[PDB]
Amino acid sequence: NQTVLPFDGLNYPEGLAVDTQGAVYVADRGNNRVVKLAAGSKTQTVLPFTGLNDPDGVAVDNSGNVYVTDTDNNRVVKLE
Amino acid sequence: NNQTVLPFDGLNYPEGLAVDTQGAVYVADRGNNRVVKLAAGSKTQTVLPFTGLNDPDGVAVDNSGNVYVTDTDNNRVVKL
Amino acid sequence: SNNQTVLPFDGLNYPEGLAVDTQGAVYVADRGNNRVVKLAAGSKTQTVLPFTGLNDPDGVAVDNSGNVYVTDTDNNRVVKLE
Repeated sequence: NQTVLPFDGLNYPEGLAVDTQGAVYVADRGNNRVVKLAAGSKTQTVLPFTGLNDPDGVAVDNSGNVYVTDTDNNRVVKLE
Repeated sequence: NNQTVLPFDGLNYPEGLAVDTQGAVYVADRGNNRVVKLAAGSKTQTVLPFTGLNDPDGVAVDNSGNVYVTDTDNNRVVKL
Repeated sequence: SNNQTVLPFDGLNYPEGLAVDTQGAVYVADRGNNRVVKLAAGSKTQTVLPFTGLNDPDGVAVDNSGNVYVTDTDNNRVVKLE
């Protein structure tokens, strides 16, 4: 059963992660942002990272912290 | 600290990968527009029955075994 | 709290994939340096994992047993450590 998740206006999405609650996180590379879609939701949320330049990878730990590879700034950023 | 090459076949620019709770490894074989899976101990990958992928980049797997992929060039996230 | 912090990795060069394990250690596919680097939570120490012969690795994953997996993209292969 293939389903398309109701994200909005993605622009070359690259990294993705899924947490224990079924929320899906996407490094929306072409929009320099990380978006999150809760399970069952139709409205995605742009997370409050700042200063990203072509973010590639996203990861989420067991306590809900979100990590992104900010590729063109050669750094890894954590949002708590 | 022993390195092993896993017995995937015919990969073309493999990009994202994920590993589930049972040790199965999922790979976004971007250059072949497919997602392949090698169960722990298996010798032959399976090709997951996604449709219409184009330069898929990221893969993730949730606790219930659902597989999520960033279909980059189609600006969408697909769930199996 | 939405506080943003830059993790104290050293010398990354176009980092791509990342993973976090159950202890909070962060693993990065440091693509431009053909290496995978690990930073334990709160540490000032990064560890270069003993993968060999990588070429532009892009993806990294870590399983519950601590085994580490990397897509060695330009070598068209997936390698496992442990």
